[PDB]
Amino acid sequence: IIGGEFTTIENQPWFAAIYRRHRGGSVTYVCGGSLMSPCWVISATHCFIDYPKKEDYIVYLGRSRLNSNTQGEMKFEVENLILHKDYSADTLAHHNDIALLKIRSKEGRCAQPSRTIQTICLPSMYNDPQFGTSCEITGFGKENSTDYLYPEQLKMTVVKLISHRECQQPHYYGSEVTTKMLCAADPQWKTDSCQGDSGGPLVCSLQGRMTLTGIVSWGRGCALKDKPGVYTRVSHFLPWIRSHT
Ligand SMILES: CC[C@H]1CNCc2ccc(NC(=O)c3ccc4cc(C(=N)N)ccc4c3)cc21
Repeated sequence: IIGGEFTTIENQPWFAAIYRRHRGGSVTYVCGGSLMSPCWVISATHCFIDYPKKEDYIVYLGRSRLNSNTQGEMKFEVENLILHKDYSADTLAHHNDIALLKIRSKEGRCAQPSRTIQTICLPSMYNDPQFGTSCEITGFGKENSTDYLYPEQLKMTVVKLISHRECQQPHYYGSEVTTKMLCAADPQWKTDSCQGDSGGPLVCSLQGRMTLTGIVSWGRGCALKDKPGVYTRVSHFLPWIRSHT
């Protein structure tokens, strides 16, 4: 997250920190995720397509810092990694960038809700928020494009949804952004999500209910002028989410 403010997991109870074990034992942060139900986390397929082995992944909930055990957290492994079978990736845009991870603790249990571990509701058929609505994002991604390290503390920011016809204009993304995607950004272009935040939640207050409207997918640079962040439109994939869970 570029700009924005630091925060703690108690503010983002459904955020999931997804790590991966390397050869030798070293472990590095990969992508973010959102808790759908006690046993399920939804993220982005491009975060796993290169190393499709469910065994190498570690998932944390109620964890507020990159390298510190936060009072109340729960460590998990992945019982099942399901990737969207029709996924692909062009020069900038990503398609059907959605994934499901069925989690399980060493004792064989799913997540146990607490003050710092909660689920977020999915959207309903054809009912997305109008353009211009403010929504928030959270992640452990770069604070600046030039950094090579990720911020030690969790961060979040607020951006505004952008209409599809506006996101398809020449100086934006043209025909590269389809109807299955949503754009969002900062009007002054000072804050935005960035590499390291992929797979994370785009939550919107819709009709009085916090709703997982998007999943961080792609974008040209970070916080660049006329270059919004692009997110997977969850509402479109409801049938897929239902059938695979
Ligand atoms: C080596 C990394 C790699 C693995 N193979 C597929 C793949 C594929 C992709 C990404 N994602 C990004 O690197 C990335 C970069 C910039 C971003 C900018 C925004 C934004 N402007 N809000 C949103 C998401 C981003 C993701 C990473 C990787």
